[PDB]
Amino acid sequence: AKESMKAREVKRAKLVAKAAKRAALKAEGNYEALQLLPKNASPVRLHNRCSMTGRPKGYMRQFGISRIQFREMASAGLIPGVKKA
Amino acid sequence: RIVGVDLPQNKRGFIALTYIYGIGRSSAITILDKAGVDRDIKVKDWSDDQAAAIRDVIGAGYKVEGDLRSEVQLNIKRLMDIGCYRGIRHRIGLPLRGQSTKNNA
Amino acid sequence: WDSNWYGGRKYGETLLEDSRASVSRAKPELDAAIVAENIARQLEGKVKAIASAMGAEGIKIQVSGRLNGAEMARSEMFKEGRTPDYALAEALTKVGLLGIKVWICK
Amino acid sequence: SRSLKKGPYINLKLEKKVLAMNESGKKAVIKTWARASMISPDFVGHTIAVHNGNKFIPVFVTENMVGHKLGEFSPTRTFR
Amino acid sequence: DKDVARAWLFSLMEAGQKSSSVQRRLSALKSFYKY
Amino acid sequence: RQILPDPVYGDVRVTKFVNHLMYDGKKNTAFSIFYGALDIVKTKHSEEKSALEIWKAALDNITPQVEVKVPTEIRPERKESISMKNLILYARKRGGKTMADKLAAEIVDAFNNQGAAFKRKEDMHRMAEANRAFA
Amino acid sequence: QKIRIKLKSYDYMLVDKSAEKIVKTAMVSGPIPLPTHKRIFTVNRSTFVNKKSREQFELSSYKRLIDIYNLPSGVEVEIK
Amino acid sequence: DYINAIGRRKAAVARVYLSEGSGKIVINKREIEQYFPSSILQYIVKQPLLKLDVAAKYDIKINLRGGGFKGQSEAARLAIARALVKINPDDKPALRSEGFITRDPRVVERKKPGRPKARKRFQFS
RNA sequence: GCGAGGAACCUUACCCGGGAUUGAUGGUGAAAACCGUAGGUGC
RNA sequence: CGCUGAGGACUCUACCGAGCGUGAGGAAGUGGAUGACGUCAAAUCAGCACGGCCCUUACAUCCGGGGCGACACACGUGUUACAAUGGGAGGGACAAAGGGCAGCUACCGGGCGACCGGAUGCGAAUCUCUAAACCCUUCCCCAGUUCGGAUCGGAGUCUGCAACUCGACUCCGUGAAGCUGGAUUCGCUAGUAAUCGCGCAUCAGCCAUGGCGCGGUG
Ligand SMILES: [K+]
Repeated sequence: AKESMKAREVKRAKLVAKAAKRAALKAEGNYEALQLLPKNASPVRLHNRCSMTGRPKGYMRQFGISRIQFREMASAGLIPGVKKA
Repeated sequence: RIVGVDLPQNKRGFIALTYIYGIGRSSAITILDKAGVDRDIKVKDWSDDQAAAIRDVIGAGYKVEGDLRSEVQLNIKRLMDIGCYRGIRHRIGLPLRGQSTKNNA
Repeated sequence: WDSNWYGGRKYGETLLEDSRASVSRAKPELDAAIVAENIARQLEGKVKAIASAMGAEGIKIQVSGRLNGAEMARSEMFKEGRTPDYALAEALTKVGLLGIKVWICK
Repeated sequence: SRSLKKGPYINLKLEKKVLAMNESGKKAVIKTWARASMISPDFVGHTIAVHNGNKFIPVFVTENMVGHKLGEFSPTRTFR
Repeated sequence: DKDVARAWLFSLMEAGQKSSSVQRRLSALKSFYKY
Repeated sequence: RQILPDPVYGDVRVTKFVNHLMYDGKKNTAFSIFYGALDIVKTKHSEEKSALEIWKAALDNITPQVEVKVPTEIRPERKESISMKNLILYARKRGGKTMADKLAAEIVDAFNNQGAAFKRKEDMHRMAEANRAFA
Repeated sequence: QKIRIKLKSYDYMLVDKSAEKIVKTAMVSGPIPLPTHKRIFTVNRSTFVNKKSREQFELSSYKRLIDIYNLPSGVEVEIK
Repeated sequence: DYINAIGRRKAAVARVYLSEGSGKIVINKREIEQYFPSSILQYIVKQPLLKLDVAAKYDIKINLRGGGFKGQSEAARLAIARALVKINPDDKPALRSEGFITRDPRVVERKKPGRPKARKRFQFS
């Protein structure tokens, strides 16, 4: 939780999307120029969180949720195709 | 005998050259190949010409023995006296290559 | 499954979108979910549905702790029928959360 | 180490301050948080107060420090 | 506490004098394990 | 479980001995050790006999008879297993250059009726005869 | 001028029914069943520290191929 | 003519084509002595022929896939035994007396969660 | 070798400081930011 | 190549061990999942909810730099070793599962190498990523060694704005403790133990010797 963390993640994603200049500088050498960009604009500050609880650990890229949330929906039959073994 | 070092007289070249301070297995193989001596020849079986070739390859490159010892001591002294993090770690006797203590020496 | 769409290797965004009254992509008695929600609403407004279900073959209704405002937590079985649809409901009373689990075997 | 194709990593603002001081000819103390900045030959002779977390450890840059990061002379942990 | 004593000897008492009541219990266990 | 005949001699005792000899599942290594040992055995005691016959005679010599559980008789399968295990164990304990050489030396000693395995068997026999009353 | 149809889904009965419907709906080769792609997910049973106890879930993808010479939800078609 | 047979053992599969001839056993377009440079492996492959005295009377072409050398040799032995049984049904008792025709179903057990291996457990303490 | 199945920054809750509320070009600056042209991973 | 067209392999449908025992003839159960009612005021308010209580000039909020990585030491869990059933050098052979779009990369050129630069195919039963133990020849001949590879010095390659605290990998050099370990203690009962390699999750990179799987020898 801690909604400030989700707001931080959204702000970082917006700043990263707002990209082309960084790609051009990386294609060139221009590391002195890359030093001038804001640190939050770099893609390494993006951390994957659960899309509904914001849990920063146990992520699953295929479904975009944590292991606990995935288990809850898999037991509840909300994720199509997924079934208990 | 070779650089002021007496080698094991009954060992092959590519192993007996590692007994010099500053030469390992890789350097021994490279030195023998560059000098043109077969690496599977015992030290006692080296010709005078082959020994001269090995010595001349050891010279002009491959800082060994007292020169390497003095260089390493100078590097350590400079690192300690510069007062850097690694310098104080070496002065106090703790790991300085990122290793974590409290569990191992 | 309550969701029906092919989403291989790209489930995330669609799952988030899908997540974002007697309610059960290209007979309230024998319904478990309606029974549980009705019991929960009655508990908010201040279990013996077992007789209402029993042409049900069997019906089990478990109700969790913080019962009747008591300090301690107690769970009760309320078994009936010949139990060998599962629903879960939560009631927000004045002293916390009450869990109502309904099994119905027809 | 850092790849030679990218060159050395030196904080541009800190370097600009150092060359401004060099051009002026005055002496002072430059307060910085750039612990990861490499020390260049233009840094020799100045005093740089490097942050370590709760204070600014002053470093007098000598020629033997060139090529070392500024954070190697400002330890962050206290032990006794 | 828990004596090593090869096989375990564990006990636990809850009071203001636990360090002595536990010792009483463990003395009982040790006597019963003597023979 | 099934036991494959030995590739060279067509015997199950040989395969069982190699199974006792094997480390970490390296049966090819164990087979090479056994065949080598037989080779030094036949090159050393070259005796109006064979190479496998000496090994069989050594196993029979160092086999025990009764075992104190009070003394009691031993099943044939356990007798064979303990004989093979004792031969291999004392061959490993004794000194030598290679395992094949150590095994060949121990086989020759067991045939010639002296060795650590024979000493162990004689000690077991003495400890068995010590308790004849409770039997 | 043949037509290639690739059908993917997560329910084998659904794939078979869709393929049969497409075939019934004047020269079509038999439905070739491509190898099924299975994924296994291992998750912790407990929300807190219990590492040994784990649960296993499965997700399967079934593929059929139709060669034509001369849709329920959950099925993806690659008509070409 | 040709007699077809198949043997299986662990992850190994052997498809054997048997025909009249003398002695050519060819594995994956290679000679037997070059594909299996081990006396034990050659004996394992050519076991049923030596048991039924049918050696020096056939040519065998083998296609092996999967597994290791021992699994492949056992699969080839099973396939040759089945082909011999197909060719002559009166040798089935003789091959059964040695077990060359029994399919061994032993396979690698799946690793279980919470354990380092299939059966080995962690050090409890 | 447990939550943690990925702590350089982020994650991050902890500490020290710099800010801000009580919910287009320039200058300065470490950045946040500045000057001109409900929420709480608190019990 | 045209074809195969079902001998394998793929998926989907129907089946097959029937007994006071033995028995012949025939291919001939195991592992996992599921845990009725009880017990531990067992664990989780830091996955998520939620009663009560407590914070508003601060226990709320943005940022940079530190820390979570410190070490007198103790305990637990592991990885390497202490070598001859072994360590190097050269050559020959056999897997299965799984992954791949800024990703895997055919094929060329540069570098001892990590890698770099052109270029090709593949969202993939189509194109790519996948062996080692093993076998053959040869050396070392019982040594702190051609065992061991910790620590430290130098030079680099990548990722990332940034590798000092605190990254991975590569190439030189240095080359420690360690000679099979007491009381005590743990696991397992067949394709199992032991041993060998391969792949995946998270992931820019990776402290991955951890976790989850696969096959080889046995
Ligand atoms: K990250």
